[PDB]
Amino acid sequence: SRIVDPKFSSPIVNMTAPVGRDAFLTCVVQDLGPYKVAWLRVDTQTILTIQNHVITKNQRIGIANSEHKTWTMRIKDIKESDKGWYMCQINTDPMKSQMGYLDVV
Amino acid sequence: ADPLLPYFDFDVPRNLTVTVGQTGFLHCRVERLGDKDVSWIRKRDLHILTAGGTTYTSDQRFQVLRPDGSANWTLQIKYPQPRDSGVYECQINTEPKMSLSYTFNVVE
Ligand SMILES: *[C@@H]1O[C@H](CO[C@@H]2O[C@@H](C)[C@@H](O)[C@@H](O)[C@@H]2O)[C@@H](O[C@@H]2O[C@H](CO)[C@@H](O[C@@H]3O[C@H](CO)[C@@H](O)[C@H](O)[C@@H]3O)[C@H](O)[C@H]2NC(C)=O)[C@H](O)[C@H]1NC(C)=O
Ligand SMILES: *[C@@H]1O[C@H](CO[C@@H]2O[C@@H](C)[C@@H](O)[C@@H](O)[C@@H]2O)[C@@H](O[C@@H]2O[C@H](CO)[C@@H](O)[C@H](O)[C@H]2NC(C)=O)[C@H](O)[C@H]1NC(C)=O
Repeated sequence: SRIVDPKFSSPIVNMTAPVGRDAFLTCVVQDLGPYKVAWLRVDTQTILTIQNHVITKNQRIGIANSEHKTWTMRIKDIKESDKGWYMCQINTDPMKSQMGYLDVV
Repeated sequence: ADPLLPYFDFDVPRNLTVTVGQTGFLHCRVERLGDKDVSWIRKRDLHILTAGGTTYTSDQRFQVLRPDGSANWTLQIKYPQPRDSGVYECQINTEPKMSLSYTFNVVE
């Protein structure tokens, strides 16, 4: 094996959140090592976060991590336009991806 | 009113064909960048390639050539294979994003 072979610990859990509330999208990885975890909006193919840096200028978006295993993206003050698919990405070669859905009520 | 966002320079080639193994260059020129940042992504699988000065992908064939202060965000693709053919996007991290699509063809 490669001494570092990151993998997704679990699939992303779909989330439903009412308008104006906060939602959290969590991606759980194993053995991340020196690799980088990124969050993207699938519908608009927009880069949201990379590691602990928020890339989007959308100030409603933040990123937090616990032990480099849990990567939780938070979306403040949900708008109905936030509904859709979100992708969690690891910069392995080949890259790894999984998707979860944020539903807005 | 004028938001004074960045803007692309459209006077660049956007449909590029290289022979297999021949290095390819994708020219994205972004003016008035301000506090924004420019990224390259591979549209087929939504793979992040570069973000600002940093390279995200571990595929060492991808690098962004940009001198400090310049508007040129050239994506360099060394040793291309037919697998690399497809659409690549130069995106600006505005809300909502600004994007410019590029078609890259690798011929045998
Ligand atoms: C996560 O959620 C998505 C979307 O579902 C939406 O969010 C949930 C949290 C709930 O609140 C849902 O009420 C809400 O709509 C799921 O994706 C969806 O998958 C289904 C099939 O599993 C697709 O259903 C349709 O199936 C019929 C035939 O039965 C076809 O005719 C349709 O064309 C379509 O395929 C549905 O389109 C799809 N929705 C989206 C937006 O992609 C997803 O499965 C779920 N994931 C988990 C793990 O729960
Ligand atoms: C993008 O271009 C390709 C091919 O462009 C070739 O190279 C250019 C420099 C120019 O000289 C063109 O005339 C050349 O054809 C177009 O794709 C077709 O591609 C297939 C295989 O990929 C090839 O067999 C065909 O001959 C090409 N057809 C034509 C008319 O060139 C493609 O249509 C262009 N896409 C866009 C969006 O402009």
